[PDB]
Amino acid sequence: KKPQKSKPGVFSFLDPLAYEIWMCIVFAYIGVSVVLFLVSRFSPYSTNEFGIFNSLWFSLGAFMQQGCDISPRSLSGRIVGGVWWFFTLIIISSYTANLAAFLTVERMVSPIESAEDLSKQTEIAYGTLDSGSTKEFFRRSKIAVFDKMWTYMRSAEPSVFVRTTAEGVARVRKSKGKYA
Amino acid sequence: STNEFGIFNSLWFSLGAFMQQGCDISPRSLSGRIVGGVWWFFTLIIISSYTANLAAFLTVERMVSPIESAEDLSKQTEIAYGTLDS
Amino acid sequence: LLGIAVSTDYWLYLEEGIILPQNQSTEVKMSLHSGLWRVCFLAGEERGRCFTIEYVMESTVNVLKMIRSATPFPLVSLFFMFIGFILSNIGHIRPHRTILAFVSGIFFILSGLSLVVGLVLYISSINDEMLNRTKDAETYFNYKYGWSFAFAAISFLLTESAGVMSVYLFMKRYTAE
Amino acid sequence: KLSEQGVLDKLKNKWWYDKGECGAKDSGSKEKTSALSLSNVAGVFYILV
Ligand SMILES: O=c1[nH]c2cc(C(F)(F)F)c(N3CCOCC3)cc2n(CP(=O)(O)O)c1=O
Repeated sequence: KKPQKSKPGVFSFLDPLAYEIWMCIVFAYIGVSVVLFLVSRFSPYSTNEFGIFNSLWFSLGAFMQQGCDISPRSLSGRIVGGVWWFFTLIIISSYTANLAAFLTVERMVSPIESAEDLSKQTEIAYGTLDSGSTKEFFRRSKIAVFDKMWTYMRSAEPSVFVRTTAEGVARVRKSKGKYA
Repeated sequence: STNEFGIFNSLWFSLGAFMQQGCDISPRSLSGRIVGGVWWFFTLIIISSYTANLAAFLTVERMVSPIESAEDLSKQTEIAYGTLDS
Repeated sequence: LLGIAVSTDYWLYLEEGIILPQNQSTEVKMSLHSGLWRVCFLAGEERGRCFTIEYVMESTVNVLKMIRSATPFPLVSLFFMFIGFILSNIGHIRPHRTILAFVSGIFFILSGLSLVVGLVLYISSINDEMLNRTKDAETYFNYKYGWSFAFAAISFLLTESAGVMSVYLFMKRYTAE
Repeated sequence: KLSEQGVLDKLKNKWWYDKGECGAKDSGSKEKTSALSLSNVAGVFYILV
């Protein structure tokens, strides 16, 4: 069956950025908040406004583009606040620009492209017509790939084999891409 | 009176305005509000120019398609093709 | 409002038809309205015949299975309001022991949140079933909601509002005590 | 007779592929994806550190 537009996954909103980027954002989030708590502690400049619970809230507000109530008042704190603002400006701009690429240009890919891919998967069933030279080819084949395909098609429940050509085409159109 | 805009505050106000992350304090004098407001119009155009031009790069790069048939060679003329002489 | 909605079956209106080219005219082939358990054909076999979803007979079947799939969450919401309704009235009978209004407020808020994830899962399960079908130049497919869907949305707003007002009745009574 | 017993197919697989220097090169042609990676945005992390 021709590849078409499919059901989107529940977590498809995080598709424009790769999974190694999303884990590095979390790891950099914790790293800045630990640094901002430590340097504010032993270097005071009165009340310790930036605690470990406050520093997590400050860095969470800067990433989510919202404002925060408290601001750093020391030179070493404001450098940490300055660079982390520049980090979030690039990443949010990169997320917006990549979605504009996806929604404009639609490219669809087929799952399989060769017979050796069908042998190495169990998601999609495949079968032939019951009487003819096509089934007889896979029966007496000593090729290692074709011998693997015959062991699957023989011991398969329900039966992959069909009666006629038109019945075989009808199963392709109605199995939603699960039959070849 | 009782003004607070020193040079360490003025560099910190201009850094927060460009990154669109807010500020702790705002100018209260009219000449202070003029110099603040024009810098707000500067940072609005530059950030919107960066996001739009980056979307121009990734879209054109996505539209680049390889050759997969002789028909695609026929209509397209940045790649030259030839055969053996005899 | 929810009890009328769950009992009745006017939730989804589906129409399928084939056009007539070069004449600017459309002719339907089938029409029906469906609910969570009962389907009655408005123009199926041009007859008012009614089958349950379990009594099957394409894509119209696959839509009907997803409506049956999204069943439990409105039933959970009605169960939590009924507990919240009982504790609200017995708190009105006995003004002492002021904890009855506050607990009843929680059952109202958990009712509406259960109703939202009911509607979100319902609308998502409908939308993707229009998506998988193969497009044709001569075929048009349409969909439309019903008045039972409107009553469930109104049932959300009043339940959330009564859950808010029950907290104020808790605080004003506890201050007076 | 040699065509129907696959002996011609057996000889073709051995001389073209089994004496091939580009070992299992067909597997590398499969992978293709389009998203931002660490290589595109690496310099932003270097400014952060
Ligand atoms: O000589 C033969 N020539 C054949 C030619 C065709 C066609 F392609 F239609 F021309 C077909 N079909 C293939 C698809 O299903 C419908 C019929 C079967 C043929 N068979 C039977 P085989 O034993 O299965 O090869 C022959 O024997």
